[PDB]
Amino acid sequence: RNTASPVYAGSTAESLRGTSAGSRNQMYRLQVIQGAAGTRVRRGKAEYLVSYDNLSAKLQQINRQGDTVTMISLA
Amino acid sequence: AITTAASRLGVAPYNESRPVELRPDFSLDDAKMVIRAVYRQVLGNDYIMDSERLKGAESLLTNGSISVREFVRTVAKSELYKKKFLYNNFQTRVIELNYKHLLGRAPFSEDEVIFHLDLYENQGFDADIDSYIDSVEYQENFGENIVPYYRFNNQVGDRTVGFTRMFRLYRGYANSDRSQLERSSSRLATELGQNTVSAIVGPSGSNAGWAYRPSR
Amino acid sequence: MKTPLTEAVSTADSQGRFLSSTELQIAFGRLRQANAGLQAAKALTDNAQSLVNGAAQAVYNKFPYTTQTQGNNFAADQRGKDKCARDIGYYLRIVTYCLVAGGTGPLDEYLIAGIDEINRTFDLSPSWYVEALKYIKANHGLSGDARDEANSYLDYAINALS
Amino acid sequence: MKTPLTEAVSTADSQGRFLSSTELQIAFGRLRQANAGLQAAKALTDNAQSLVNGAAQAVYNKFPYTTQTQGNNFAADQRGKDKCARDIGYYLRIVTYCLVAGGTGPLDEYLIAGIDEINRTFDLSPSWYVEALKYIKANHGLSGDARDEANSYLDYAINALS
Amino acid sequence: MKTPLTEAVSTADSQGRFLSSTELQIAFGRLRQANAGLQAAKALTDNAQSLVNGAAQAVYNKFPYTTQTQGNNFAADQRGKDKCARDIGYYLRIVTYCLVAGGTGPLDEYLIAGIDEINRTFDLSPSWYVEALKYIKANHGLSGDARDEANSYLDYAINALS
Amino acid sequence: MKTPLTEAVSTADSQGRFLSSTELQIAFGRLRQANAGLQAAKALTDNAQSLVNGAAQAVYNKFPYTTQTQGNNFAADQRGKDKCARDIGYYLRIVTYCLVAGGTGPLDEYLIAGIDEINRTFDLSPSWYVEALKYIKANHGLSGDARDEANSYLDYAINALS
Amino acid sequence: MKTPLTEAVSTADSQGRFLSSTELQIAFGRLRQANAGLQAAKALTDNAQSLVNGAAQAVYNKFPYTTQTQGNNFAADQRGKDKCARDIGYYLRIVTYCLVAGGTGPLDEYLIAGIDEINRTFDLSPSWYVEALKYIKANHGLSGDARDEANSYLDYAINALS
Amino acid sequence: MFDVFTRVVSQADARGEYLSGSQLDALSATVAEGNKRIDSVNRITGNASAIVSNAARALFAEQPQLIQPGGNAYTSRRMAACLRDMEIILRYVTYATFTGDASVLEDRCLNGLRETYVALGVPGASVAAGVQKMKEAALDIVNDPNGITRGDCSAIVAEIAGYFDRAAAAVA
Amino acid sequence: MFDVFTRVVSQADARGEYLSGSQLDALSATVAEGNKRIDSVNRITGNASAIVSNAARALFAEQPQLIQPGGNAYTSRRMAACLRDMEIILRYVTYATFTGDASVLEDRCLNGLRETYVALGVPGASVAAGVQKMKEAALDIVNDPNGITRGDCSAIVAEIAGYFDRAAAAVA
Amino acid sequence: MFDVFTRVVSQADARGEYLSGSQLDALSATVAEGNKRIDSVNRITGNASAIVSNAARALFAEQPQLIQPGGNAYTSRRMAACLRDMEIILRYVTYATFTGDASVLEDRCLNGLRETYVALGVPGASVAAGVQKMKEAALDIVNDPNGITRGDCSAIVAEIAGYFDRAAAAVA
Ligand SMILES: *[C@@H](C)[C@H]1/C(=C/c2[nH]c(/C=C3N=C(/C=C4\NC(=O)C(CC)=C4C)C(C)=C\3CCC(=O)O)c(CCC(=O)O)c2C)NC(=O)[C@@H]1C
Ligand SMILES: *[C@@H](C)[C@H]1/C(=C/c2[nH]c(/C=C3N=C(/C=C4\NC(=O)C(CC)=C4C)C(C)=C\3CCC(=O)O)c(CCC(=O)O)c2C)NC(=O)[C@@H]1C
Ligand SMILES: *[C@@H](C)[C@H]1/C(=C/c2[nH]c(/C=C3N=C(/C=C4\NC(=O)C(CC)=C4C)C(C)=C\3CCC(=O)O)c(CCC(=O)O)c2C)NC(=O)[C@@H]1C
Ligand SMILES: *[C@H](C)[C@H]1/C(=C/c2[nH]c(/C=C3N=C(/C=C4\NC(=O)C(CC)=C4C)C(C)=C\3CCC(=O)O)c(CCC(=O)O)c2C)NC(=O)[C@@H]1C
Ligand SMILES: *[C@H](C)[C@H]1/C(=C/c2[nH]c(/C=C3N=C(/C=C4\NC(=O)C(CC)=C4C)C(C)=C\3CCC(=O)O)c(CCC(=O)O)c2C)NC(=O)[C@@H]1C
Ligand SMILES: *[C@H](C)[C@H]1/C(=C/c2[nH]c(/C=C3N=C(/C=C4\NC(=O)C(CC)=C4C)C(C)=C\3CCC(=O)O)c(CCC(=O)O)c2C)NC(=O)[C@@H]1C
Ligand SMILES: *[C@H](C)[C@H]1/C(=C/c2[nH]c(/C=C3N=C(/C=C4\NC(=O)C(CC)=C4C)C(C)=C\3CCC(=O)O)c(CCC(=O)O)c2C)NC(=O)[C@@H]1C
Ligand SMILES: *[C@H](C)[C@H]1/C(=C/c2[nH]c(/C=C3N=C(/C=C4\NC(=O)C(CC)=C4C)C(C)=C\3CCC(=O)O)c(CCC(=O)O)c2C)NC(=O)[C@@H]1C
Ligand SMILES: *[C@H](C)[C@H]1/C(=C/c2[nH]c(/C=C3N=C(/C=C4\NC(=O)C(CC)=C4C)C(C)=C\3CCC(=O)O)c(CCC(=O)O)c2C)NC(=O)[C@@H]1C
Ligand SMILES: *[C@H](C)[C@H]1/C(=C/c2[nH]c(/C=C3N=C(/C=C4\NC(=O)C(CC)=C4C)C(C)=C\3CCC(=O)O)c(CCC(=O)O)c2C)NC(=O)[C@@H]1C
Repeated sequence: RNTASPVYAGSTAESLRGTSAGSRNQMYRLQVIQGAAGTRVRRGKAEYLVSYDNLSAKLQQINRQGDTVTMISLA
Repeated sequence: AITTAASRLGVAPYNESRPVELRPDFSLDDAKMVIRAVYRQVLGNDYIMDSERLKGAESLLTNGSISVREFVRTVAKSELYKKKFLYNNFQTRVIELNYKHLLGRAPFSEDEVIFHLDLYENQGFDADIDSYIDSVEYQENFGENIVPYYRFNNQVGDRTVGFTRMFRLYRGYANSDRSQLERSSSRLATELGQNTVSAIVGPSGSNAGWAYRPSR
Repeated sequence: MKTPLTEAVSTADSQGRFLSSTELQIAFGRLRQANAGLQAAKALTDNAQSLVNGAAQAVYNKFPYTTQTQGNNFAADQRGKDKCARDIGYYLRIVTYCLVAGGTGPLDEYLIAGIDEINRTFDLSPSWYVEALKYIKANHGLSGDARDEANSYLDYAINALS
Repeated sequence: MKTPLTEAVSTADSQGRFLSSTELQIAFGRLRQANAGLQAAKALTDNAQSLVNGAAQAVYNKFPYTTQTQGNNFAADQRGKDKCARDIGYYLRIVTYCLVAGGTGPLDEYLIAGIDEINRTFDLSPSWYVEALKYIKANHGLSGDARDEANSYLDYAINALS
Repeated sequence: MKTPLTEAVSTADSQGRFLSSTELQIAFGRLRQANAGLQAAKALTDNAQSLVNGAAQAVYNKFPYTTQTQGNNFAADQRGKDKCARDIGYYLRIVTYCLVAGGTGPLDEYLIAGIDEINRTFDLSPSWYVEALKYIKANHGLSGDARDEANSYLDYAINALS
Repeated sequence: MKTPLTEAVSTADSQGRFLSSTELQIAFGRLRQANAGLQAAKALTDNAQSLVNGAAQAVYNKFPYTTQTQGNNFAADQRGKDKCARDIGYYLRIVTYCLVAGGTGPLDEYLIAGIDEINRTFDLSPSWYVEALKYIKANHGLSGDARDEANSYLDYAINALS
Repeated sequence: MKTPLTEAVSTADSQGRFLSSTELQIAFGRLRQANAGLQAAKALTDNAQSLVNGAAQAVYNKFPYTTQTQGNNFAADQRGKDKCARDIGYYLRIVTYCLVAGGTGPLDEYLIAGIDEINRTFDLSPSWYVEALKYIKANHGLSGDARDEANSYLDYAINALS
Repeated sequence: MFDVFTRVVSQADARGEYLSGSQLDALSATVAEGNKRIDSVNRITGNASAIVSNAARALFAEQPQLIQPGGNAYTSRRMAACLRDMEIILRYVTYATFTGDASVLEDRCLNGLRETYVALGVPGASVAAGVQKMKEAALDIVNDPNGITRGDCSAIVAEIAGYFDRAAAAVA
Repeated sequence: MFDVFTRVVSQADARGEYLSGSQLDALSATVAEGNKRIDSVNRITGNASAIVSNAARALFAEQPQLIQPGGNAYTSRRMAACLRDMEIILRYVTYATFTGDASVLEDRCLNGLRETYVALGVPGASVAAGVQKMKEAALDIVNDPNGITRGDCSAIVAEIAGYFDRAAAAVA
Repeated sequence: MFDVFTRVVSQADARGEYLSGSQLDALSATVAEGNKRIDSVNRITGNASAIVSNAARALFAEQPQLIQPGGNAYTSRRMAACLRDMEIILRYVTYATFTGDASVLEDRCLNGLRETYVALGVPGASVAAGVQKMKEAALDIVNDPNGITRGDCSAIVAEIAGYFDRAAAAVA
């Protein structure tokens, strides 16, 4: 489709944890393609940062809405 | 909607407000409005002192490191929230407060008390908080980027008992959840157990009989 | 409020758990500390009038304009002097509570929460109180664990003011 | 930034609405005000050095200890005096931005947000800057709408510091 | 309601702020507008019966089936004609409220919100009311600011229906 | 797409449950209906041109102004008649999908969602399509379960339009 | 309770929807199953005493320690045997409710929810009840749809225990 | 919520008893009426918009105070809310008809509705009049002998009338 | 929330009437006083911190029981909350002055406030005294003849006094 | 999510065509096999716990590294998460069998599952081996000729094997 993607190589994948990264202090970055099939959708491509404890719940949320997961990595 | 009785019931200010949304590429003022909106909603309009502010969570929210929902989850799991609403309350009162703060509505049925009481007892407070925020109801109303707000108006999936119980938990604009006549007592323990409701008593100022409360 | 016993039960209660060896260890830490804290509270209480009066005079010496300048926020008259000695007494008394409770809880609840708004609204300099707290640190005469815990609360208040 | 045009659009955007007669009236209000703000900004800009130096001396006169007391937070040396003149220059300059913008947005974004932490951290007294702002009000020489708007921002800063 | 004064206060309240020069400018914009709005409201009111009757006949001329077709939603009988004149009177009356208020608030709260449900449920064509509104635009005889504000509300209603 | 099979799985998935006897009964319900639905789709498909043309003429007869009035939203020229016949074909075709799917899902996702904005934007009367659907109901010639399911979807469309 | 009819309304209500052909098909599925379920419930009820005692003896045969080992959780005495026959009777009775209800609802709400904590708390092996349920499956004598639905509920209980 | 089957089950579990032969036979008779029950739901649903709009028109004609300025059904917001309420009540009546039990209607719709309308100033008696008008139209629709296998639906119609009566009683 | 214009509109709509010539003329007179109204709002806002702090100092001087140990204004948190209350009430009074209608005060500031103070044990009579002190300072500030185009502001001052009296009455 | 019916509908709508006689006949053949489809779903579901546990035991027997200390399935929570994942995959395979379309499995289970396991360090090749073990057990259960009307279930068995194959390929 003649487009680019963000670069998450080396340490560029890292994101700040603080006290918001759950019990394991790990963040997961979910890149998705989404549309409006609920709240208004503002962007066709979105990123979500969720802790390990909420990673399962987030996948079902993305799944229930019919949105596509393009990449998941540790942040 | 609520038009004629809106001011009498304390709903008129919320009729005049719009959901607070954090758009992509948000500005500085956008982040501040979210933080103010989250603190007012999630902490039940209690005054928040500078020493009590979650400066780290505010920083991550401002930076885009956490979304609005994750900021709400961080506030709800904080020691500030637990001090205000957990450590000094019956868990049914805690469940009442969680529904108002995080879902903007009152509990509908005893089944909700059963679910969240067991979830807290088996998995702990943090697990219970996740259940509200990761719920389908939270997803459909607020999603990732909108601060929770009171849902006074009728929506799909509502029950009428929810409307009457909202004014058991909401007691006016110039008021906080920790500054109501019933104080720490559960407002809906009896109503949920018996599946009963009570006549709506509006807030003080606009209603002379605002203080009516039944006895044991 | 933040004390070892309250924090221990607050953690277990948040987790919906019985108390475990972790919480029992917290209690043992409290017991190791408690007697020294009670000794410090007694020593500060018996010496409170001298510490408060000396602390107020130390502030006046370091900031002589406070006793020379007219204004509701200054101690040029007996009214302001009485307010000042009252405030320093509040710090000293609430510090003794921290020693009894074994934590900053009393300071957090009774004094520090909202102190910034008070000092701004009434045009009170936090530097004045920092000087008073430093005087109490240098003059309470405690030693050992009593000194360490007492100075931790005095420095805790100083840091909150700075 | 709080300005009449930005708030008009942001409120409409939050409602998902085209602009209506309400927002156009906001624009007319800005247009009635804008020239007075620009002239006020010009007058303050042209007189900036006299106002800043006069304001700094007003502070030193009202609080003589600032020029007599050693310390990083005081103006007993040229280092401290230069910092103080710089700070007062920041207040005046950002006030002219508010006159240009038609609102407190420049003051809110550039100066007021976080000022309490800075003054607490660096032991700077808000009363010093209040005195500097009061001098600027008493000496900018504006009249009419220019005076009223300029004083609203100077009083806005004073209230933020108090 | 969406009016300059109420929205100015509600926005400031949401931000927890006192009214500033931004909100004062909004008030000045309202004051610049109000007399023309009140004059426009008077002119529409004095001519209401002619405008309503003229608007109704314009609809009947443009859509003759509404006067020849049997049905609850049509004006083939005096019942339907009376319902139609009443409805157009509601549009005109609420438009005069918008001129008095200086915003779309009265139209939003009394008429526009839920109008789509009404027209769908009772099988009323929005095109009918668009024609009535266009007639009123062409015949109210206003000029200047009065014309512009009045037409903005009439066009606001037309856009909502289309 | 709302169908008995997808709704059965969605409900189970929302509960994190395997499919139980409840969902197997839903499948048996689908299998009871499926052949009648497939028969109905074939009968409507084989008769589609006659139904669309007859339905279009029914609308023109009931609403003669749609064939006499100039305008992009009317069928006074061949362009609009082709647009109208196309639209009615869309309704009939998507109804046959509902019969194939055994639910309103194809109507919900392809036609109903957004129809209100389309009709308002392009000034199309829902009453036109209601008449077209009523003609198809009166003329598809089905019976038994085929009729009842087909009429449910046609009535579903009519209710959505009113 | 989870049944086809309650699930159909629950899904429709959550969508704010009138019941459509999808939910009607769910009802037809229930009606297809209902008579076979009622016959199965009758057959199990009439044979219940033999099934319960036979199942209990099957458990005792497979796990002879249950009838030889002293303890509150075992069936070495008449007390424990009575508890065991009671529990097996509860399983069988609630299964008949599922056949009546046409879903796992009665099992979910009366038996399955909380069974894990009970078995852990009172030191009861889930394997004991699995064997009892297997005996009932092999001995209820049902055939056809009655057999398939009943075995689905017995298997559902077995799966919950394993 | 309960349906016709699970209502009897719940009462049986509370007594710790298997369903009796008479209870099972009664539920079999309910199954034998299932097609008529499904037709009744289908017919009301298929005419839902007409039932609500005709009832609303009849109500406002008989009670013109509701729609005059200052009336509780005056303005588009309130009129839209009013029409919505009628559709909601009708929707839950069909739910109860579908399940053969009033619990879904009572639990989710009627419980608290009197208190809601009193708080809002909605005239509950007028709602009851509107519900009654929907009842007559719906029952006529259910009873229409055209285009359906002929038989006796008096029992189903009586049950539906009961649910409408529950709704009318609850609002006032 | 209403302003001075929409208050009249709402009453007119509930009657289904156009505003009369007298009502439009009355609103025209309100517009003629608009500059005085804006000035009063500006003057109170520009002195908000002084009005709050001076009133608070006077209240605690006359009621030392509020700030002694055990008093409701003792401890920094309660004291800060008390100062916030005074600022909030003053802020909403300026809103009412700006809009020309008390609704913003009634709908938001005073809505549930008595419940808050009764629940917390805040002495409402003492809040009323503090509000009275702010009123005295505010009216003097509004009336200051210096540095402003001279004219009669008695009408706006009387209106502002009423908003202060409303707030004081709502708490005690 | 699509089922066997809506899959054909969606393709037809994209071309703006009615389903052809051949397509309708194909769906009629699908309807004729529905009872076998329901039996296959019922049999897999009725043995779900056994299928998962037997597959898990077999997997750890051939891949003991998974359960040795430091292995990805070592510790109770990781083992529980692994058994959970196996049950999830089996559940969504039954969903696909029930609907006759793989969309539910692909959209709601396999969507991003390969990347999730990579990010977590879960060995996907071992997940695939476990899924294959569940596959062979499930197909024998579906194919069991005892206690069922005799007939040819080869087509449904092939379809179910396809869904298991999709799950195994997606993870690894
Ligand atoms: C009672 C309130 C006091 C008082 C007021 C008063 N003001 C005016 C006139 C004006 N005041 C303003 C105000 C502003 N101009 C600005 O640019 C801003 C800043 C954003 C403000 C607040 C304006 C625009 C006018 C009109 C022009 C003028 O300067 O006169 C009057 C005169 C009558 C009038 O309504 O115009 C009065 C009476 N006067 C007193 O004596 C009271 C103490
Ligand atoms: C009172 C309600 C009226 C009435 C009803 C009635 N219906 C039947 C029989 C059937 N009705 C249906 C219904 C449907 N078939 C479908 O495919 C669908 C669409 C999803 C529906 C709603 C069915 C399946 C039957 C059975 C077969 C048949 O066509 O007859 C009867 C006959 C008795 C029975 O219970 O079967 C009756 C009485 N009849 C009237 O006269 C009332 C006005
Ligand atoms: C491959 C899957 C195996 C197989 C299946 C098979 N089944 C039938 C027929 C039926 N199966 C059912 C199923 C149920 N009845 C119920 O009440 C329930 C419980 C909710 C279920 C799951 C039904 C209704 C039938 C029809 C009646 C009958 O028993 O025959 C067939 C026959 C063909 C058909 O499609 O009807 C087949 C082939 N048979 C095998 O040999 C495989 C091992
Ligand atoms: C119409 C015949 C009459 C009428 C109705 C009317 N109702 C309201 C407002 C509400 N109605 C409800 C009721 C429900 N909400 C639910 O979720 C359900 C159960 C699922 C029911 C039955 C509620 C809660 C409200 C308030 C919240 C909201 O409207 O969203 C109004 C508007 C009231 C107002 O605007 O103040 C009206 C007009 N009024 C009449 O005069 C008729 C007799
Ligand atoms: C056991 C000895 C007796 C008994 C108990 C019983 N309790 C309930 C239900 C509830 N129990 C509670 C209790 C608490 N909630 C809290 O927040 C706290 C402190 C943290 C406590 C102690 C609550 C709120 C409920 C309601 C929700 C729930 O059902 O779990 C039941 C169930 C009653 C019912 O389902 O209707 C029972 C059985 N019952 C006995 O017979 C024993 C004497
Ligand atoms: C002493 C170092 C200097 C000084 C003191 C001074 N303080 C005030 C007024 C107040 N002081 C406080 C502080 C507290 N109140 C509490 O409850 C507690 C926590 C338990 C504290 C620390 C407060 C709240 C006030 C304002 C209310 C009151 O007066 O009680 C004054 C008077 C200020 C005024 O404008 O009235 C003074 C003079 N001033 C100096 O110059 C000393 C060096
Ligand atoms: C006139 C252009 C055409 C026309 C009108 C017509 N309208 C109705 C019925 C209603 N009109 C309204 C509209 C409003 N009610 C309000 O409160 C407001 C907001 C303030 C508006 C705009 C409503 C709600 C109704 C329905 C209820 C009622 O009758 O009041 C009818 C009758 C429809 C019916 O079925 O009874 C008619 C005839 N019809 C034409 O043909 C004209 C071209
Ligand atoms: C000061 C003159 C007096 C005083 C005040 C006091 N108030 C509180 C607590 C609260 N005050 C409010 C009021 C508002 N909150 C709002 O959002 C609004 C505007 C819409 C108003 C008017 C509320 C809600 C509270 C409770 C929330 C909170 O966090 O405090 C206190 C604190 C009491 C306590 O126990 O902490 C105090 C001290 N007290 C006096 O003695 C003076 C007479
Ligand atoms: C010993 C008291 C009795 C006994 C044991 C037994 N256990 C298994 C299998 C497993 N045991 C575990 C337990 C753990 N795995 C862990 O990682 C940890 C936490 C660090 C624990 C406690 C697990 C997970 C299994 C299954 C997987 C595996 O095989 O490792 C078996 C075999 C069960 C089977 O079906 O293969 C047995 C025999 N059995 C007795 O009879 C003893 C009295
Ligand atoms: C078992 C055969 C293998 C294995 C599994 C394993 N998985 C995890 C963790 C997760 N698995 C998932 C997958 C899903 N979650 C869902 O909700 C669904 C459907 C949408 C799927 C497919 C997820 C999201 C996680 C992480 C979050 C969570 O566990 O809730 C683990 C634990 C990993 C860890 O402890 O960090 C394990 C052990 N591991 C093996 O070695 C086997 C080959």
